[PDB]
Amino acid sequence: NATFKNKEKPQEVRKANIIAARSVADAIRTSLGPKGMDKMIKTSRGEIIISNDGHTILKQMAILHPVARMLVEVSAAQDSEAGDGTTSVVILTGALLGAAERLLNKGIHPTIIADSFQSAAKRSVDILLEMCHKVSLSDREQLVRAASTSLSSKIVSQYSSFLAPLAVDSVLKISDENSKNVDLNDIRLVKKVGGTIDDTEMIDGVVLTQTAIKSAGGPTRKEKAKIGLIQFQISPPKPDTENNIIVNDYRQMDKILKEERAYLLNICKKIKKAKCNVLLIQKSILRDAVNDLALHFLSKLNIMVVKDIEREEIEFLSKGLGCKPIADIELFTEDRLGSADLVEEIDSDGSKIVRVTGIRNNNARPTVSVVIRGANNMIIDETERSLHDALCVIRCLVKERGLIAGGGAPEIEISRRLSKEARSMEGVQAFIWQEFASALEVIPTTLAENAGLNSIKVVTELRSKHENGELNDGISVRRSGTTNTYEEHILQPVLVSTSAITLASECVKSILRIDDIAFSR
Amino acid sequence: FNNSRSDTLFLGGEKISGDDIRNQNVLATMAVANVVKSSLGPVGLDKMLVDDIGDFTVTNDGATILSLLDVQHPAG
Amino acid sequence: ETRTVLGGGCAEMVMSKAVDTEAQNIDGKKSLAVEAFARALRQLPTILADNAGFDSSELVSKLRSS
Amino acid sequence: QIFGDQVTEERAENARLSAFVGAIAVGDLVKSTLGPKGMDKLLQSASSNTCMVTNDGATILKSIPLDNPAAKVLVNISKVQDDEVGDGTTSVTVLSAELLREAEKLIDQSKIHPQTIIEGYRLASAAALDALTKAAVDNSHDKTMFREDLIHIAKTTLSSKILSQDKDHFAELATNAILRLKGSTNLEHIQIIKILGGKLSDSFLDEGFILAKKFGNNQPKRIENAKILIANTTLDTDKVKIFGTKFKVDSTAKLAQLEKAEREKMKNKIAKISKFGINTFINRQLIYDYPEQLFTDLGINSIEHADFEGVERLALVTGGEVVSTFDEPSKCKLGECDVIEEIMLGEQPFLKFSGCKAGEACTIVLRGATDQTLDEAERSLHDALSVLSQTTKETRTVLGGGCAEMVMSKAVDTEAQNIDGKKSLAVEAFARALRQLPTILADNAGFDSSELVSKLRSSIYNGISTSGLDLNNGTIADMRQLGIVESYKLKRAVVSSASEAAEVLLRVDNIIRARPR
Repeated sequence: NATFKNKEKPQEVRKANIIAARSVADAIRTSLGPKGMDKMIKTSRGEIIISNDGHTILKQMAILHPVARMLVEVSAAQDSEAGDGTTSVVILTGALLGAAERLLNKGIHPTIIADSFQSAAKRSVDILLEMCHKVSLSDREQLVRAASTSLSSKIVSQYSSFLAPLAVDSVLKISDENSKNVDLNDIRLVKKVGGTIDDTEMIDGVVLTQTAIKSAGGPTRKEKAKIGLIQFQISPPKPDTENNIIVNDYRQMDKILKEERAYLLNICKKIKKAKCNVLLIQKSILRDAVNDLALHFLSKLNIMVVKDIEREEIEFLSKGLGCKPIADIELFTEDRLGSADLVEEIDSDGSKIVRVTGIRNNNARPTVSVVIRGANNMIIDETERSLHDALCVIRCLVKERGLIAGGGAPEIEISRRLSKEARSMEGVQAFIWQEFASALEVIPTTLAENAGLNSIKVVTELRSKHENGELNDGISVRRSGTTNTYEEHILQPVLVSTSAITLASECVKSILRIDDIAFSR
Repeated sequence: FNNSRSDTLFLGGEKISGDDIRNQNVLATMAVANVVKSSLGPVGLDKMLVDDIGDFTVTNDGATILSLLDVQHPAG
Repeated sequence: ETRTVLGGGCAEMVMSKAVDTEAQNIDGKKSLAVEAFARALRQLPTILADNAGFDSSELVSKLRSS
Repeated sequence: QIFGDQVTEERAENARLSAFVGAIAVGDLVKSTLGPKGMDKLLQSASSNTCMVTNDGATILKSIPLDNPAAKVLVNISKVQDDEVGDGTTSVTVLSAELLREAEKLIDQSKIHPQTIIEGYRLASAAALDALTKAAVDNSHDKTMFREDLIHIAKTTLSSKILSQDKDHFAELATNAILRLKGSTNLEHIQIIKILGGKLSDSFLDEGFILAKKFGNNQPKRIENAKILIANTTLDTDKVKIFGTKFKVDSTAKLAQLEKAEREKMKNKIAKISKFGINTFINRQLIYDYPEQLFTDLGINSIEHADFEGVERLALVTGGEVVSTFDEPSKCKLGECDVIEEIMLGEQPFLKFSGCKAGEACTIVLRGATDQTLDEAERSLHDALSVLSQTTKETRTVLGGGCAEMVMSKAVDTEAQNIDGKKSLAVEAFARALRQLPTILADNAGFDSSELVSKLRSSIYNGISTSGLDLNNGTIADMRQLGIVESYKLKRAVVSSASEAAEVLLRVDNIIRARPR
């Protein structure tokens, strides 16, 4: 018969890209699971880094092949949406790339392969959603239990009892129950050296990262105070031409002080006219936030000053306080000021943190500013990472309610159901669905290999047990074998698995669509 | 001896994994152990360490030997 | 505007048929070039089918015959 | 390592590349020699003391050694042209090379097995041969002179044979048996009846078809308006081999009953015949009394022991067919015969068939004294008929100068439209291969091949055109007016041989390396 000539040879480039991507996927595969092998990479600066994080490993590998870099984007998307499983998505991408290579060896056009993989991924997502265990955000106890389960895998173990409710409350403050998509970036985590893990605060308002006026006369706190964001500095004018202060006798100090005080007094009067009692000034590398004379005059005005505030902190304050930044004193008005019940500095050794409470701003977002404390850098880093992971898990639950037992059980169940269903398919679709189902078994195989268990035995036992169960039977590290992972408290949000499958399918489609590369110089 | 020109996995540098890297790490640790074994026990024998300038020191202190022992390997 | 032609290679095949008809009522030297132009026009649906991942030759031959 | 002795199978890619390209390259050895204006080729020996220059394609092919096995196969297949015609080997080789090149181009465009290409080439060759037959002309005018020549040839051939008893009578019989056929002169169209009880000079001529071994036990001796269908069924002596079979019976009576039931099971097939509108039935094997009665109840005549040669000849004269099963009613091809008579010649039964549909056959009745005389007479008649058949093969000519070839190419192109898309490409490739011949002829003549080929194609396509290539003036002229014609037999043989050669190599996947000699 007669078919397409296929004069060109895009297959060479496609296969080279697939080989590179599969090599990267195989390199990242061995890190899956709690017992994943550690990877050591020497950076271009000579630093030696050992970590089991897929995203960090990919970043440090410095991938050069343009197609292989797609795995970095896949991991970034997984972190943004799921927050975990960067190794799982890479492993799935590698398995699907191998299946695509096998299909190509059978003479199937790349477009057919991509379309069939997209359809199979959609079917797998639907199947997994149908079998999920329903959850409800209104159950605070359930969210606390989920957060504790997620935190149990971190360094912090006994303080999870306090970390879990903190995360649950922080996520609920912005997600309510039917908010659908919720951005977890609205929760700000601040680390400070000192104290212990239990010394954490949620603060429904916003928390600053700097101390209050340390000089004499500083209020250090104010009740019924309006808060504004300042990007300029309270300093005397500095003409672009030559200018400086020269003093040869103390008699000139009177004139210099009078001039500087007059200018700073004009600035402070403009500030006061707006009735602003808390000055949040953005950090600058050119000049100090407020001059000493200006600080004294503000103290006479009972105006609290907080300086050295980072740009990110200013943006978070604007999002949470509902106020707007002031480019210059000329634009300083009252309409751009907040109103907090009490802004004060917590005078304690090692924290000295200023916090804002009682914003009572309807136009402002319900932001959360969590305070993280710890005697050592390791304590604060681990606490922040565990809290971030818990917040991400709860956010994933909010976006798509449901929990799926881990250990590869959902992958095996999806593979079995897809294998059963493909018998009704016809043409290349049936073969591609069968290949997709076979590739889906990569995750449990990798988990078994990393756990030191016999892959064949583990997969056979899982399939045999799935004759009665659907998702509760999976690989458990604690039992070192196939057991009821649901009873073992090993569950992940449905969103994580669905996003992993979708990202793997999209990455496979993108890779298969590449047929040539050219330089643009 | 060493793996190179893999023609695949185009990264910023070379990659060694599996039995090869495991054996390399084990051999490096064994070399360190062979260097430091002679100092074990009060009846053991000392060793001489030479810097890159031309000076040297003799001591039987295991901690000092390990601190001054230059091992160019992550296992070291 | 608002003027269109049948898609899916139908316009290309109609143009190819017209060119082939022209190729008959012309001398050989220009007839060969006319046939070449018709082939070039027919190549477009072949590439379209190729990009769609189907049997390009079968579809092109069937469309031309129809 | 496989095989040995420098004879090993080559890689599939390289094997196919050799099979096609090397075979095509054989044409290049003789392509320049095509036509009367072909070029000369120099063949140099190792010693250089026996080098010679020749323009004969056969000599070039047979003298130049061919190391590639594909070239050997192509030359061996094309050798049939020398025995069949003895000329035109260059044309056969060129056409085969062009067909192979077109098939290679198609494969490069499909990368699929050439079985579909083989089928398309078969269809295109059949269409081209039909067109060539339609375009042929007859130069057998004055058929009376041809008849006289046939009589003289028959008399010459009958000398020194047993038929010399009546030389004129047997010459007339032989001449008539060829002339009155008005078609194929093969011996299958001529039947010989060998009976005793007379002299060879008493031989009678019967234009009808006569068979022996009359049929039927209760069947009528005359059949009119017969609808004839032939089948191969075992209606007599069912269960031929039963020795050693264990029968769960109490006596032979139950075994006989089982055999009777098995015979009755054929009643369904017997009845299915009546649904075709058939009133005459012919069976290769004998028919038992029970099936005969079943046919009688249906009003169908039962003819027995038709064997194979009898079946073939009866179907050919009546235009029928032979089948083994009746899958569906009303789906079959039926022959016709106006009258069938039961006759006995020489105390031997015979069946006479008259009024056969478009029947083209003759029968000669021989009355001999012994077996030797009848056998010698039959052999002499066969030899005389074979010699006389030469007149029906000559005088058949087609327009030369590529006119017939261009008409065949146009017919193939027409066939390329009334066919599935997966074979239109193959049909067009065959048409291009056919068209390649006039291009090479023009090139060898030193003229602009493209212009002449395009003009000839346009002229032939534009209706009743008899124009062709003028290799003397380098233009297009009317072949019929100039009297430029070429033998129909030569063109038909060349095209058939080229098609067969292309088919032989197309079906080959891999070729084993030839052993150097």
